[PDB]
Amino acid sequence: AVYHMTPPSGWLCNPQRPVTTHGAYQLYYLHSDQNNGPGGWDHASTTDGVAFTHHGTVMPLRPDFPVWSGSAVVDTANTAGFGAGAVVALATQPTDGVRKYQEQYLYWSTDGGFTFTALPDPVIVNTDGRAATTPAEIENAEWFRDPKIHWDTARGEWVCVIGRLRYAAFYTSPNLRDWTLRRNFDYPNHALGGIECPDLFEITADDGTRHWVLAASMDAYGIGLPMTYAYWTGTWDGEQFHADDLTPQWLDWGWDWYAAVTWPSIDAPETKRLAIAWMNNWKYAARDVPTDASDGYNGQNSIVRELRLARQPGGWYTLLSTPVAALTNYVTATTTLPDRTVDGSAVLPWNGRAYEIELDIAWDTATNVGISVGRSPDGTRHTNIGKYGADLYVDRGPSDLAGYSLAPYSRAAAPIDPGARSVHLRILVDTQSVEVFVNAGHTVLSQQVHFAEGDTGISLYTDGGPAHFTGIVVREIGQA
Ligand SMILES: OC[C@H]1O[C@@](CO)(OC[C@H]2O[C@](O)(CO)[C@@H](O)[C@@H]2O)[C@@H](O)[C@@H]1O
Ligand SMILES: OC[C@H]1O[C@@](CO)(OC[C@H]2O[C@](O)(CO)[C@@H](O)[C@@H]2O)[C@@H](O)[C@@H]1O
Repeated sequence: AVYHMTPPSGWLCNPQRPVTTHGAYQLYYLHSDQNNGPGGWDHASTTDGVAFTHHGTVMPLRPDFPVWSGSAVVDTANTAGFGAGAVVALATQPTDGVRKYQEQYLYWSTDGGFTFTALPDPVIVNTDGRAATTPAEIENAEWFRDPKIHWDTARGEWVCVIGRLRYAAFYTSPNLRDWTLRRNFDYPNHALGGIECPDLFEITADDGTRHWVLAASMDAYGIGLPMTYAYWTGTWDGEQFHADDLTPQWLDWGWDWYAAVTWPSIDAPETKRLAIAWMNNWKYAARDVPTDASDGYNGQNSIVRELRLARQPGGWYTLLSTPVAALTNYVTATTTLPDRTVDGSAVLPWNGRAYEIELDIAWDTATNVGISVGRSPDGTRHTNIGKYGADLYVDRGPSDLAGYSLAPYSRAAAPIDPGARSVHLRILVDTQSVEVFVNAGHTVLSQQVHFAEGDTGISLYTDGGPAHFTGIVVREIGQA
């Protein structure tokens, strides 16, 4: 991967929300030496959100005692008692290796998050676990993970959300150590997802109003929805979360954008947040990928995106995504191709493996318009990005790789006004991925695609009528 974060070696999994220390963002992520094997927390720094510097393991796997997801905060006021500016983290671990005992362990660092010391006693015990007996109770006790910590400025205390089976739990605390149980957050459509890696934060919209957001990784495949990240805007009063609407909004419509996390940007912490996700899906994550045999590592994170909250008519709010601004500094060549009308198919005179392509498509009678990336000259391999019906689709089907096939999860789609007769597309292509930012970024589709060495072409296509392809610009992205 040219511009996507990958581990030096081993298995990459869930990223942990970054903390800001030493002028950079400190990213943590689950790492294991074996694919989908037991592991812990590794460390990587980044100052711009594009290039990362790996520092190795910081919260190691212990004998039959792995480290799962959680989060970390900079105890600036020294409320935890480990010192002013101490980086305090909570992480779920299966006590005694017992899954039904998975609970929250605290770790703290005095050097900005580079080395952590462990507090032996869990700060939030899995009481249900020890009482669980029925097959229903133990299943519940086996889903009490991923603590996301947030400082509630209004009440002056810490609030923490934990993912449970088809619901989320809340706890408050004045010192990150002693937690008081609050009311749960329930939602109607359980066919959505069971809440893993929940997110909790406050953000200011373009109209100046403050809002809370509760989100989480879901699995809504069964009902035709994504298996990525969904959020509910609302408010937290210190005892329970009030969603403005119980039907959540999605942040990505692609196949691979799981365990996503968000963090405040250094330059505008209240209005602009950064986000990054693990580009993988559990439907097939536990397996060997091309990079394993060629480089000994498995997994990459998505590009870092910027998030902002925009007011909508009717008084509701939605998030908007766009590639991290600094990516522009890694552009090594900018190629513009003349506008053109195509009726059927046409191959662009450009080839590459890591780049960003922007273009507009306007049509009338055409029922299908689109662009194909990673096109092999033998004409057999390619990934299709286009508009059909009410779908803005990304079909990685013709890019399936022998022995690493992603079937049947080939065609991802985001909703788009079927009445639209034009659309703007910003597409990021890298050696093992495709990320499509549609229009103004309200809808994004992220997916891993196993491109071959010769999958470097690009072609345009329409079905049922001509389409005008304009503003075509291709930006080659480099290592630095
Ligand atoms: O079975 C889960 C279901 O039960 C409710 C209450 O009706 O809460 C269960 C849950 O609340 C705790 O006390 C705290 O999170 C847990 O210990 C207990 O399992 C629902 O909210 C939930 O959907
Ligand atoms: O290569 C372009 C050509 O392929 C067709 C069908 O053979 O469409 C491909 C493309 O459209 C969808 O079916 C829309 O849902 C995608 O899933 C699929 O990738 C032609 O329409 C097009 O001209």
